[PDB]
Amino acid sequence: LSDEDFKAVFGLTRSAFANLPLWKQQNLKAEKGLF
Repeated sequence: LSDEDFKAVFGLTRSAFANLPLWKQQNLKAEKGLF
Protein backbone atom coordinates (compact mmCIF):
# COMPACT_ATOMS: atom_id res chain seq x y z
CA LEU A 1 0.00 0.00 0.00
CA SER A 2 2.00 2.91 -1.33
CA ASP A 3 0.47 6.39 -0.93
CA GLU A 4 -0.87 6.62 -4.49
CA ASP A 5 -1.99 2.98 -4.43
CA PHE A 6 -3.85 3.62 -1.20
CA LYS A 7 -5.52 6.71 -2.65
CA ALA A 8 -6.28 4.80 -5.84
CA VAL A 9 -7.89 1.72 -4.32
CA PHE A 10 -9.70 3.53 -1.51
CA GLY A 11 -10.43 6.74 -3.38
CA LEU A 12 -9.19 8.74 -0.42
CA THR A 13 -6.05 9.65 1.49
CA ARG A 14 -4.74 7.72 4.50
CA SER A 15 -5.94 10.65 6.60
CA ALA A 16 -9.44 10.50 5.13
CA PHE A 17 -9.44 6.76 5.70
CA ALA A 18 -8.34 7.20 9.31
CA ASN A 19 -11.14 9.75 9.56
CA LEU A 20 -13.47 6.81 8.93
CA PRO A 21 -14.85 4.67 11.79
CA LEU A 22 -13.01 1.43 12.58
CA TRP A 23 -15.80 -0.68 11.08
CA LYS A 24 -15.57 1.35 7.88
CA GLN A 25 -11.82 0.95 7.79
CA GLN A 26 -12.08 -2.82 8.17
CA ASN A 27 -14.98 -2.88 5.71
CA LEU A 28 -12.99 -1.05 3.05
CA LYS A 29 -9.86 -3.12 3.63
CA ALA A 30 -11.78 -6.41 3.41
CA GLU A 31 -13.63 -5.10 0.35
CA LYS A 32 -10.31 -4.38 -1.37
CA GLY A 33 -8.92 -7.68 -0.14
CA LEU A 34 -6.38 -6.08 2.15
CA PHE A 35 -5.84 -8.20 5.24
